[PDB]
Amino acid sequence: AKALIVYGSTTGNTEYTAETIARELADAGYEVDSRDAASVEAGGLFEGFDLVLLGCSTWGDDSIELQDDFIPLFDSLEETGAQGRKVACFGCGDSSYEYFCGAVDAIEEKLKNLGAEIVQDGLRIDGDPRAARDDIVGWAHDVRGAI
Ligand SMILES: Cc1cc2nc3c(=O)[nH]c(=O)nc-3n(C[C@H](O)[C@H](O)[C@H](O)COP(=O)(O)O)c2cc1C
Repeated sequence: AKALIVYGSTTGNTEYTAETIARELADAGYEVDSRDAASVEAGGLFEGFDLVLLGCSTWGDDSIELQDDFIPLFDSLEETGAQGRKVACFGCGDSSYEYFCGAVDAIEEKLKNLGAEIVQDGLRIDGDPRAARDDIVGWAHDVRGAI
């Protein structure tokens, strides 16, 4: 299986998150292509991949904004090829906020309307992903046992 991981990380939390998952997938024998949203190019980005993992942090106070590097991809997700594609989402936030990880909820909803298959509900990290380390290892394990 070949997987694409694309992440949008401001203070590298979600970045750290993306690495933990990749290691997980690689150890399992997956081929893993990992890309920072900052440089990705949206059209057919998902083509030739058996699994597409998408990560993004939640920002904003009383509004939900998506991590900055991510926006442009988010805007161009219909150019992707997400139709019939096997996807899962992840991201870091803080529960103290009104829309916890609301950026996760978004990417999900969008994926869903484009026609992707949502293999697993989103990993929503509250806090330092470094302290949720095990939760991550496990979600990755659960995503794989769902393809
Ligand atoms: C000013 C700003 C506003 C934030 N807004 C949101 C919020 O609306 N929802 C949420 O769950 N997290 C909120 N968070 C927290 C970030 O998502 C969080 O600090 C996260 O770990 C950043 O991850 P990243 O480094 O990958 O970009 C906010 C953090 C700050 C500093």
